[PDB]
Amino acid sequence: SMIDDDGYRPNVGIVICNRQGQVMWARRFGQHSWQFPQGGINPGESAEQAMYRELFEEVGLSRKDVRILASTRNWLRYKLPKRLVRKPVCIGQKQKWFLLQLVSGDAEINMQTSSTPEFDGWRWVSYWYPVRQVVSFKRDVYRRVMKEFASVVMSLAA
Ligand SMILES: [Mg+2]
Ligand SMILES: [Mg+2]
Repeated sequence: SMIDDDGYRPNVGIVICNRQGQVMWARRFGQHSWQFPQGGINPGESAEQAMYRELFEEVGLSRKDVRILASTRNWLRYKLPKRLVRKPVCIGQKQKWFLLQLVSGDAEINMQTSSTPEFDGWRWVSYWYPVRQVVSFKRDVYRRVMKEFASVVMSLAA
């Protein structure tokens, strides 16, 4: 997507949960680092539309396979380490986050449809596992996201 005048790229992130107090955790393509799905917002796209596009592209899912349970109100920002900053220059992402419950079967997820996948694949992890496990520069954002979505996911686990 197009970079704003502050160097931040508008971005959507996706936390997909089940009814067992678990969230979908995905392995970055060709790496041993893991994250939640995230993607850019195209010009003319709403955040929700961008979310469903990134859901289709890299998780293989339809609106019909999920239900939106929550979203974050404003932008959550992270800055890249100086080493990872590659005209115009992107220094980080400003993110809107969505909590989805997977209602279709696990077999509906397909992370291998792109010629260059974001992810190798995924597994279910315990709810709080992502906070300690994501790359450190995203940890502050992840902590806030997971805190905001906490009450909803724990209700399904009961
Ligand atoms: Mg992505
Ligand atoms: Mg993507």
